[PDB]
Amino acid sequence: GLKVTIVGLYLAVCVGGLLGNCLVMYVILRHTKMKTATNIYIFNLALADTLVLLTLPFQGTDILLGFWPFGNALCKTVIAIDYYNMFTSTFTLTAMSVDRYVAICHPIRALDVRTSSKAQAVNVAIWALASVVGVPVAIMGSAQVEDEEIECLVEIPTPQDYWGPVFAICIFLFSFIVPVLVISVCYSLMIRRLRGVRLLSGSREKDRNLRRITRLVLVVVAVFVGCWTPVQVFVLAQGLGVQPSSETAVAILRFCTALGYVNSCLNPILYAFLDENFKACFRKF
Amino acid sequence: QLRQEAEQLKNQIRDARKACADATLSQITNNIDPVGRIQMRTRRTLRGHLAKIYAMHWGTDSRLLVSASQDGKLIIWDSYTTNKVHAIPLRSSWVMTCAYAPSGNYVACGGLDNICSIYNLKTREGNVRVSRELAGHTGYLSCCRFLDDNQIVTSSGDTTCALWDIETGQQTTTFTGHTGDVMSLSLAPDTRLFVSGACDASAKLWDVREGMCRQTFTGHESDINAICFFPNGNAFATGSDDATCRLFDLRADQELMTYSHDNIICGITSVSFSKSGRLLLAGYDDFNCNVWDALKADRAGVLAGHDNRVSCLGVTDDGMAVATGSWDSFLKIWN
Amino acid sequence: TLSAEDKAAVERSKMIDRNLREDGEKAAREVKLLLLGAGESGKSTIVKQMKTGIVETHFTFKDLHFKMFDVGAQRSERKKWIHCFEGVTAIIFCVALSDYDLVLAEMNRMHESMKLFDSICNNKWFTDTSIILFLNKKDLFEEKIKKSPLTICYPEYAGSNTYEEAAAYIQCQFEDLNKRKDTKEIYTHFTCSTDTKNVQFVFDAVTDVIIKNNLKDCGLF
Amino acid sequence: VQLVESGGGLVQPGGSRKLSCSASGFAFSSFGMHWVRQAPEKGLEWVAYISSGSGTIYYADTVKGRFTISRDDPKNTLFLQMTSLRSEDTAMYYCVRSIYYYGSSPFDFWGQGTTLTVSAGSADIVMTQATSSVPVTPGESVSISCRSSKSLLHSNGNTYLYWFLQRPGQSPQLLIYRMSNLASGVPDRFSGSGSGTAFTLTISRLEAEDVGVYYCMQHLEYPLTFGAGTKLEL
Amino acid sequence: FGGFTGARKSARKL
Amino acid sequence: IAQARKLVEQLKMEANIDRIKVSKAAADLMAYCEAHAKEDPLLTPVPASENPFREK
Repeated sequence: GLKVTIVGLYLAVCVGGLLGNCLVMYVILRHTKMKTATNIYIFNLALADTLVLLTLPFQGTDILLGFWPFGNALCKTVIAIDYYNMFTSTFTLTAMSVDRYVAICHPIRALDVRTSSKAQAVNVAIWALASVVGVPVAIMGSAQVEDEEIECLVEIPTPQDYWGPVFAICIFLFSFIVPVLVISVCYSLMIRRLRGVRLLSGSREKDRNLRRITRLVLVVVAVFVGCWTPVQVFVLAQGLGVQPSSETAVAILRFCTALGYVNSCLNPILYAFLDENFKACFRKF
Repeated sequence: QLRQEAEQLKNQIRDARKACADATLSQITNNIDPVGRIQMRTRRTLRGHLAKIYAMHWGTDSRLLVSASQDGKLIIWDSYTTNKVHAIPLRSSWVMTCAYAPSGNYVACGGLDNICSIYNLKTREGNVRVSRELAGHTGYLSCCRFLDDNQIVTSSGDTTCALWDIETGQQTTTFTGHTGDVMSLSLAPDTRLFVSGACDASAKLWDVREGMCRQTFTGHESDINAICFFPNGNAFATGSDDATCRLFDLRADQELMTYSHDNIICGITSVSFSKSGRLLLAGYDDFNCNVWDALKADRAGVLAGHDNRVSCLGVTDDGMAVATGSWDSFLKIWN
Repeated sequence: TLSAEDKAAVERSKMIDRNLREDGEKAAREVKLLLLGAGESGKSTIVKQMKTGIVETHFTFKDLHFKMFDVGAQRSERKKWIHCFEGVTAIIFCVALSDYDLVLAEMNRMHESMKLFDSICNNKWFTDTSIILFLNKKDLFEEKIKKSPLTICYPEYAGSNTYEEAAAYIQCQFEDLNKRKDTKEIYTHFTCSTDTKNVQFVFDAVTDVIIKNNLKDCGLF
Repeated sequence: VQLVESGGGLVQPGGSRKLSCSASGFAFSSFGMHWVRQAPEKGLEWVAYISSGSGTIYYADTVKGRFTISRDDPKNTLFLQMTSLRSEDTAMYYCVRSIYYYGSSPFDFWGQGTTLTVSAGSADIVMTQATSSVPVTPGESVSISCRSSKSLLHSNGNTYLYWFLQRPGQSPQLLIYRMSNLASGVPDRFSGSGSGTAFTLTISRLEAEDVGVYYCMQHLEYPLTFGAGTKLEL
Repeated sequence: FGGFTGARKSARKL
Repeated sequence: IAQARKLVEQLKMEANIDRIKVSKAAADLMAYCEAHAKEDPLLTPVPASENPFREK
């Protein structure tokens, strides 16, 4: 029962992530009653994660039934919502890293730049940029039933051998290369700037707190890069025209897909729960 | 000899006050049935302040109210429609009091700048214009109260109180008997006399017309932050930093009852009465306002739901509702 | 269910709310610092170098607005107004250095300033507020310490009569009074005839407080 | 408090003209503004209104679309642009300042008014005055009644009825707003009263200056329909 | 992401 | 010196004032509270029709 184990893992990850995301969304929306930029970014991330986790109940049924009985419209809706919300999550995390870098490295101009309305406008821009990529892929994607088996997949325009690798390389570069580089450079400069500050390096206990902060940043970057590296590698390999001839490769694709969704469900624990302000709200009630 | 004469006179006044304390109000009010526990529910929440609230006062029509904050703003609200009627920008942000006219034409505000600024709310131009700025005090103003349109009694940190007229701008009367900074004022309903509380653990009963002190109450262990007249006008209640309220009489010239509880150690920031005088609402430093009853002196309710120190409260002139302002930048209405 | 006048009142209230929001956004971006210190210390001299009821001085340095509040005039009880100033970037604290042997009827003026420093530093309202200590006079102290020993001011003092040792010793005595070293750092500077140096040092300390405030706002620290 | 109207002149039909209102001596930024027209042989008719900040703009049904109103807050000037003029648009135009909030008195100040001469609603409340003229003598009280085709008594308790006096060759003046409160600058002689549709203004101890046309107005719904006007006489 | 690749199709053909 | 004399004079004026007994003022306070008890909306919860502060 390999497929049964994969579907059960999908259900467990989906239920846990949905529970955490709904708690974070509801508490930030009403319970906290505080208007700050960071809350808006965390709320946007949690909403994107919830929309991502909506996709999994249909994929599990697809794997169990061995075909797609939902239809063409639902196939397009699933593909659009999944790729769109993934891109939205990635860019939202990149925006949070850039926001923290601007806040810490340049404190004089941080004041006016950081505002709830401005952060909301940046988020709206992120969603619009996600829509620009989202819509053609949603158009191309469809369900095909050549020999009594219905499969929900994206259609590569003719010729496949040329358009397909370019498409895969562009998705790989935008999804992976630019955010990882921006996050790593900004966080490294931020850690060096925090070391530069005389307040953090004043005493051994403050130095220990700085160690905690640097280790937390390194853990977040390591978890993100490690979780999303295999999915991007396998998708780039499928893009290059490599064709799996064994069931085991499909099983690796499934497990790595679930490993990719582990970071998406993990994200509220990584960001919201560790955040001191949210902890302060949690202690009160 | 003069100090000895003061001691013997103080002993004489002490004995004469003990000679009239045969009965107590605690045992007289044993026979009355206990009032049901007052469970109030917030009917409105006013938003738009960003800094902390320092004072509030109700209008005479029980509909307009004023609030002051450290963003430089004095804001006049309509309570029924939960909107803003006026927003007045202050020259000095460090405002510690506000008062509303009985006619509703003027507002006053005092602060750390030792100046009482008066603003006219009904101008032909349609903009709020400062009418008169009074700067005759050497200390920060703690409170101000409108006797009428043309007369205003003020209280200041230079151990004196002053009665001013607004047409001329000169202090008409000066009240100097306190040894510590004077913290609060309260007017009688008929405007005949007023009381003042100060930092010397004493409260004084003055007289408006002659301009001399009438009575002196020395019963507290700490400074007095809040004072309010009883609606009849022949008693008043206090509030101090040692977590107790005390009820004094203008007739018996001494304490009547003590409002204290063992599990309270915090400071009392504001005091106000109900229209009938049956209830006594006291704002504490424990982030909640406790409602006691005047006669029995047991707790009759709690008003929670603030995120910082409650600094002011007030009951409307008809008693329909009560507003509470606090250091959380909000202003709530309970009924 | 709403009349035309009521709708116009709601529109007016929305306009007032928008103006208040803009005023709050403008107000948030300005740095406000309280100026404490004894009377004869020379706070006015520091004010004139950087440039009845409450004295407010505002200046702009490196595109950052500073408002300085002077509470020296009021001789009333200091506790009653020590809570409105709870939100503040830093506390400038100016101490005269040349009055070690001067006696004003308290035996020593230095004790009259250490008392104020202890009263302000060990306060609930300023648990995490930083303190920027300025020794106002250096050359006059050097002339005095040459002309007169410091053994009168302090019962037990080291052999070294040098100006640097006395300066360091006084600085250590003032820094010692802080009973919570970790939460608040006290910055000690030596006042000079160059305005730019003093304003730069205040700017650097304010920048460090802004860094701490940003760290608190983000939640990383 | 001054309002000066300009930009009015005799024109041939089909011309386009701009009216300019210059407010001085008061805070024009926070005041909503009206344009009201008066025919030579008919009563005053409301044309248009713009709120403070240009959030909400309202127009009369007949002149809707063709007339456009704009306000310039830094220069304190009100512009009305009129196009496709016809024979009916030959009236005396008033620029009117009104501020709306609780306890305010709107229509307190009325402009001088300019003149335009051309060389040629079912839901509206039909406000009806039963009398066109009342001949009286100075000294004795007089009552003049106004009637409405819809109940003006709103749920909140206010009865939106405004009383105006227009002496001949003068601007209209507010007497009583919301048919209860006497307006400022008006003697205590005048008094509004009435129930529901019924409305009675009473003028005890009439004096020589009281001569003029009286207009009742409703404010319950946005197409403000005025009254015919009771020309009081001596 | 990567679920709707068509890898299962390629596996079925080969 | 002079301040002490003024303090002694203030004590004499305070002593001159007559003070009614506590029990009669207590009776007056209880009677005043009883008389206006019905009028008080806070003490006894008003019906929501009279109460002008509702869900608006």
